[PDB]
Amino acid sequence: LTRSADYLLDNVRIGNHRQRYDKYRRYVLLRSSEIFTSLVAIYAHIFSSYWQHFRRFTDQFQAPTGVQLPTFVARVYISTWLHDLYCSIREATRSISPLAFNERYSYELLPYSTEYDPFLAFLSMSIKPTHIQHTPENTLWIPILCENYDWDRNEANHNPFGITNFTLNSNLFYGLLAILKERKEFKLSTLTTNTIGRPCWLFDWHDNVQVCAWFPREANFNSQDVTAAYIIGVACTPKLGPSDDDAWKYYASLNSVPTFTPTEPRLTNRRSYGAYEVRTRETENNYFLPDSLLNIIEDFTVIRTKIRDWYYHSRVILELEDNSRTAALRMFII
Amino acid sequence: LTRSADYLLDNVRIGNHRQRYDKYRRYVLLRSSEIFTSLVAIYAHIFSSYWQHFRRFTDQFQAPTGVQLPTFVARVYISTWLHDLYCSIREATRSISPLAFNERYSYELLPYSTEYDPFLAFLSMSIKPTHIQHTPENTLWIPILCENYDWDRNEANHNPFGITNFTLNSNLFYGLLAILKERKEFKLSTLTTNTIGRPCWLFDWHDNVQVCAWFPREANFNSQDVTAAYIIGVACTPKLGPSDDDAWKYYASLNSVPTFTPTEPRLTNRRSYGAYEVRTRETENNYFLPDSLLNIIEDFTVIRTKIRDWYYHSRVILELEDNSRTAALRMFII
Amino acid sequence: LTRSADYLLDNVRIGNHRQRYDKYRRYVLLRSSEIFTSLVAIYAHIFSSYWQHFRRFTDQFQAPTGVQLPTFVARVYISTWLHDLYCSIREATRSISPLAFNERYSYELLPYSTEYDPFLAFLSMSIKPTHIQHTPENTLWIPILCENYDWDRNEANHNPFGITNFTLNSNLFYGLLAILKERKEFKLSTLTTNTIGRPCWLFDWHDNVQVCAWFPREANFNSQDVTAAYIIGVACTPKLGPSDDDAWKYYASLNSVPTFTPTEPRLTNRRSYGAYEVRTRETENNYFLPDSLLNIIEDFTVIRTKIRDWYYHSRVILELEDNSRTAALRMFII
Amino acid sequence: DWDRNEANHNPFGITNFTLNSNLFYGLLAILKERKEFKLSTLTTNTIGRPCWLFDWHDN
Amino acid sequence: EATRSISPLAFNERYSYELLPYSTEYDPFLAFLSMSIKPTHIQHTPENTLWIPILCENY
Repeated sequence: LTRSADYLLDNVRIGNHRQRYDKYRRYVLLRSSEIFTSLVAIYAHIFSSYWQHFRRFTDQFQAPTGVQLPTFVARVYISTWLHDLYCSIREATRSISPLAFNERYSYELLPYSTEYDPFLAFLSMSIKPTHIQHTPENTLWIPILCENYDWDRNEANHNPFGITNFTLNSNLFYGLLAILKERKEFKLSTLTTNTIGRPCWLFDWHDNVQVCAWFPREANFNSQDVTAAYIIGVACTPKLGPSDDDAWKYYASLNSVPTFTPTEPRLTNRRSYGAYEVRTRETENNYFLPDSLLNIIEDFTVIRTKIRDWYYHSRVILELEDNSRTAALRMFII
Repeated sequence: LTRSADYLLDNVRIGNHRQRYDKYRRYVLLRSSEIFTSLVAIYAHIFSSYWQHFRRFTDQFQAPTGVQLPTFVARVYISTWLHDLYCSIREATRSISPLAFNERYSYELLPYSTEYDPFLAFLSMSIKPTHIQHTPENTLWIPILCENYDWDRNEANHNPFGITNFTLNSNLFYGLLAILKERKEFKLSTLTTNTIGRPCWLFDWHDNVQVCAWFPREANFNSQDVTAAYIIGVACTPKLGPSDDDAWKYYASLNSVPTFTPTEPRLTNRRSYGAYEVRTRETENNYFLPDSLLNIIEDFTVIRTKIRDWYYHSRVILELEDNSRTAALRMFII
Repeated sequence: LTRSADYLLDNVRIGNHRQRYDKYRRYVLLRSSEIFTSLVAIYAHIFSSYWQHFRRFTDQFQAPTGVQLPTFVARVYISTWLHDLYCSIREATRSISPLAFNERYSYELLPYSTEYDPFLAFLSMSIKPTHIQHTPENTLWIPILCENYDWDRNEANHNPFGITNFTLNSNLFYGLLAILKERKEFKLSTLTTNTIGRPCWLFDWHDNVQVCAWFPREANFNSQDVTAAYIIGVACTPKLGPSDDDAWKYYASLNSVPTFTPTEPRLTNRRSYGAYEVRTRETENNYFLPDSLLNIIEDFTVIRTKIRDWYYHSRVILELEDNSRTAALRMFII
Repeated sequence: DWDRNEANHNPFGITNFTLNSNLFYGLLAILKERKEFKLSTLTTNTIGRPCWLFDWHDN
Repeated sequence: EATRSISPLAFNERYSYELLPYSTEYDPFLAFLSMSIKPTHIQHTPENTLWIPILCENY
């Protein structure tokens, strides 16, 4: 049947057409406030179990209000790492997708370090513009640290993102790096200069520990990424996976039944399925009606439309007509 | 710049798309009445210069009213050749374009001869479904002998086309073939079994000897086809070439100026040109008006639209957007 | 059938006749201001991607208005390239078609630069007296930047063509050329001194993305010209392809039905076809009747004529007489 | 008396002077393809010959 | 002709009018100033300059 397929490919009848190019850019806004908190919390623990090695250097600095010195040192460390992560993503988007550079990462920062611990170096390597394959849309997800930044040059006042306890301190940072360098307990890693990251930061986090992948495991991730997502015990992005929405139910007041994972009945039927599924419910407290529906009630002293957007991986048949069908059949059965 | 082109071809941005397949079928109605007359006239001349060899065999038959015996013999010869040409085209369209077989050539005839003179054999080889390349539409022209046929089995009454002096005669034909076979003056040729013809029959014939090709000479014809069209001193098909139509001019009565090949002025400008051009004029004697225009005159006691159909060889750019432009430029200048 | 062909060719009976010579010169006016804006917009982004090398160089200049500085740099760059493109077309017309040199390109200018980025050095090579083969007219198209050229010697106010934001700045241009030369990310190629261009600037740009080639792909273009047409994301010339239009429809009030892709009922049947077709519809909402129907209705309170210009690739038969037909048949079948 | 529109172009004062690029280039193609007509390229020399300087007298 | 290969802008603004020279031979000194009075280049001054000699403003 390959002769018939070549006939249908020379005359351009069948194909592999797509409306969207291969590494289609998508901005996704990072948390950077939950990540910061959890990273500070998990690094203060590693700092306090080795505090004899940092106690004499950090006696010159003072923690702001009631912060313990390990927590303050971890805050400075993580704030500097985030500062440099901005620059990592900026220099990664300059090369690939130069338009996201121009419209999201035009402002230039200089990085404070080229050397962090192995895990922060891994996260620097991973939170670049990740490439996701075999989903309906071949995509390049680009992390956005903030929609607006509020730059300024004062180092002790710089808070380029909306993080509460973001603290930059050069003396502390470089003394701390020197300590980590000379202590044989602690490892350090040079930040790589790759341009495509890993999907460690892209999983969907639900109410339980129900963290789930909306992309295939083959060609995307390899469970070192699941480990990197595990160490950051919070969601890194909003929920990006598909869902099979039901129809809205209406109630007069707050008299709705509780949500049943025992599967209270959904109005419509099911259309799309996954190997793993999470069922949620979205309540809306103050919804009056569509204003056209209000007009209808007033005229009462019904027609209903809905736009469906089907999305696919490609378009396989481009031009169909019975002459080509008959030819491609004849060249197979005669 | 080939890297940028491969980038624009993997992401399907540029291409070679066409809405019509490669050997697109087109029925064109043959004359078959002018061809018959001119072929009879040019074969009666070759028969009368060798009449000593046909005089004793043809004394048993009688020409109908006032026809000379060479003309009658040529009529029988050409009528049988046309009968067999029907079958040639039918068996050619069976294989390629089996749908034109089903809808134009379903009726089965049996051919009388597999052997004609070299020129009628050449014409049998040439008036099959010709393939024309490098015109805007890659086409397969299929000759139609008649729109309706009026079959019947009586051999002496069979006139499967609308030809006046179409005469079938088996005894005459086979004696004549035997004579042509044993006379060393006359050659005979076995009809080939090809399926694609030659464009000998497809040229456009104008008022003068202005016979002109609406297709390139390279890959189409080679001046043996011009010779075969020359020997048939009439048009084989209607005029199939393109023309740059002007706007209509209006006159009250027949007071129009004569047509000037000295180029009386045309209303609109020119859009399309050829290396050869023939200018004609189309008079229409009884044209009242569009009925909407008559309604407008009555309402008088203006808006004008026109559908333009642009036709091309292919579609070269399929999906354009500035991200791909910038990428394909960056990968050439950086 | 070659002896008869040779005999008909020794006499001027048949041949390959055309009314236009081989590279028939046709002037075609470039857009020159849509191209300008498209190129400025595509190059401002490239410059902004590496703006850390132009932010100090451009501190000496001031942008005319709210136009950003990368757009200013790109505008000066593209204006200089257009200025030099005039000169490159001028030197190409000197070796090919000296008549175009005498009528359209007599004014002498030396180019600002002989080095440009690989893309503008590619369009410099392409936008030239290009040659199109295997279309009805064998044409050499000559690009025209402007009809009247409005020259000037003071290069601050110099705007030869009628481009809006055209700006010549030798200080800016030569500083920018030094920057592009010393930088390792920017590459510069010298302009090639060829005479014949490429069809990268002649495709027809239609409604949505429908860019379509009105000429064969064989011997004309090779998908690198489609890439150059792609990076210039606009039309370079007006519509030059064939069109099969029908009669005019008339309307009293603006009740004109919108041009439906459902294929609004065309009046006349189609004559010429292509592999790819685009259907449009032009309007004239105040058209006055052509002074003849006005006469007719005035003496009321019609004869129609039309000039057709049938264009062809060649004329194949030059002189048709019965004696040569019979001689060509006789040397074939005897 | 120069001119750029080569239809009305008559630089010198010749009476029946006519420039036609269509005619000229078609005729050049004819003379080139025909085997009886020969065409030579113009030589780029500087000094000419006296073929145009003799004195033409009565008979 | 020197401004044509170096700084075509000086050719466009100041040296567009075409003249052919009377001579290509002069005594060794005027053939030296011919070689010298040209678009000269000066280095290691605050401005790296190409000076273009102008015989007259309006010609």
